[PDB]
Amino acid sequence: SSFDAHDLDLDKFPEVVRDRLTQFLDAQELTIADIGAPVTDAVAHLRSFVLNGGKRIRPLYAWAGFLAAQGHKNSSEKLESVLDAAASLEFIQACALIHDDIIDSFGVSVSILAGDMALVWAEDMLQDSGLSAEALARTRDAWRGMRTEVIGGQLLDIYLESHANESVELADSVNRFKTAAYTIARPLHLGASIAGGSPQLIDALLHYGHDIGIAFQLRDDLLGVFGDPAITGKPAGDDIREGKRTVLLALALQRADKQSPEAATAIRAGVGKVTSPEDIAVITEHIRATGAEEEVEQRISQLTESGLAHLDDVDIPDEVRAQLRALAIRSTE
Amino acid sequence: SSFDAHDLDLDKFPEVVRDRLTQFLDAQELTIADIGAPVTDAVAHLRSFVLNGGKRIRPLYAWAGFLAAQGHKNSSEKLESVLDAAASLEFIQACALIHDDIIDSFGVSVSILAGDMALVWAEDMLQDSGLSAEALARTRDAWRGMRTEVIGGQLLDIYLESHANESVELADSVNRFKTAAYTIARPLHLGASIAGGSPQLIDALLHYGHDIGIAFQLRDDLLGVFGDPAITGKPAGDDIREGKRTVLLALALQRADKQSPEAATAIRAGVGKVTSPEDIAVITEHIRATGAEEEVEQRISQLTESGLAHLDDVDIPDEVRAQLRALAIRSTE
Repeated sequence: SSFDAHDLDLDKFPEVVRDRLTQFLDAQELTIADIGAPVTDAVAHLRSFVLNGGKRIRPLYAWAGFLAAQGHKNSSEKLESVLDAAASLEFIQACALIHDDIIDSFGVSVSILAGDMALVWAEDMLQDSGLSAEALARTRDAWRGMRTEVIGGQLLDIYLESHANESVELADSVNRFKTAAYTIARPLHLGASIAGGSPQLIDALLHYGHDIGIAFQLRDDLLGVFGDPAITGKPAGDDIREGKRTVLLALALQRADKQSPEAATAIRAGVGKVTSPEDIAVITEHIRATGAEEEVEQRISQLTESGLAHLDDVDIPDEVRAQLRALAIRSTE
Repeated sequence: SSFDAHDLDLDKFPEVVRDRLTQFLDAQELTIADIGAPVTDAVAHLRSFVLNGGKRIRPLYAWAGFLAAQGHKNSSEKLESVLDAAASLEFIQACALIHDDIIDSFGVSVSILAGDMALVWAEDMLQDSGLSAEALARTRDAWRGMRTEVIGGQLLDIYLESHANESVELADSVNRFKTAAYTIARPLHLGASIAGGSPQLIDALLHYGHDIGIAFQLRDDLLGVFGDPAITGKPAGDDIREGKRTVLLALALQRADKQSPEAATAIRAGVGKVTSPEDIAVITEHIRATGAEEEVEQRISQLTESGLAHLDDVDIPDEVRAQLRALAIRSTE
């Protein structure tokens, strides 16, 4: 744990997060073993899942929020406690991915309960972090907001998929709550609250997180259709096969209805129903021909520009600002 | 909220719990509405589920633990905060029932996320209760223990059902963690910790909760086979139809293997696989003929006696002791 406590290192931070998560998971072993070997076996699977992949973007943003607020001075909280608070976000994400996997498709029984274990341990990892009572109290707004917002965002998303709903507005809401609040804005808010950040600083970070978080989901939607598996780690056009209700898809249908009824029909008939690479590609080319991809790219550009501008609105240490800009640019390109 | 703050009223307490839960649910409406109408619709369903049934046994035990420790004196915590801490247990239980319903059998998607919302709101209702920092800190052991124990207990139970496992010992473990820790011992512990209860008092309550909690599950197992639907609110022998891996069933198979291979075979072939009342009844009579029901009844008697005896081991206000005895007797008969 000898890293620079005043500077933001994007590339090495995930290593620190994995260390904190390792320590926490190790500490649960005896209690789990007192219950029984099959529970040890289930938690081993959760442990592998939590430790063995993830970009750690959410703890990274919490850490950046702490550094942005903590300025050139010393917060009185223990460094280890701050890092554990940041890292606890990985357990929320583990639950989200495990539960979303069941939703987008017993191992189902073990998965539901493993996800629930991850969610209770996210809370424990925060409450047992060693943050002071005062710091814990300051976490409430961001932590209460984040967890209601992400689950509320997922509920809205489930509805769109189940009702094959084509509202651009509703897809926007999903992006605001399921992604932007959850992934960027509230982690920044959490880290800044731990550091005792001012309302002005928190406001600037929350605006950045709102704009960059939406742009990040839009980029992710474009990659889920047009990106190479080498970049996405899923088969090409997975989002077509899965029937995701994206802003890209809503805009493609809006436009195709005006340009080619045959094309609009083929997209409607195909999304979330086709399987073969060939069928996926044909729907994808119909989407591209609508012009919707460029409209999404324009939104990403606009949001990236406005999110970055929000950082100039308050004083943030130079190095932290630089890294928040770099993180945004990597996230959205 | 004008009830007696020093006495335990078993019959009226659930009304108070419903009031606290109502207030909490009302307070989430605006935030949920800012996300979207379908999220309001999902939470409406969760609201009905939480408000419109439940015995409230867990908040009742938390309250009894508080009263047992608080003695003839005044805790400095606000009454409303204590009651909200007690009531937050209903959200844990809501998640447990919603998730267990999916496990024992999209509406599946909405159910998973509704359960997750209940679990995050259990935590919020506790952390936002207005308990002092000191009281919150005291809650950690009981609250950390309870949530890991109940999920760990459920994981072990899933394993027994999936592996059609017949260990009496493993069924015992499930009862200790999924029921006794979760339903009685840890709620008592939580309430006592809020009141600043001594280690001696907490020890007596935890022993009571361990013994009475196991006896309660054993009684529930007998009712799930031999009880009238008027008492259980499920069809007769539901536990046979569902294939529950009970201590009753493990002991019935242990014995039948020695008494009637034909009978042991019929029980093995039938549990969790038969459907008709007639088929259920035939398996049930095979179970009764083994003598296992009397062996379970003896265990209930023994545990009820030892759990009650634990209350005489420390000083508890007379009225609280009386009601803890009555609660145990109702729970286990």
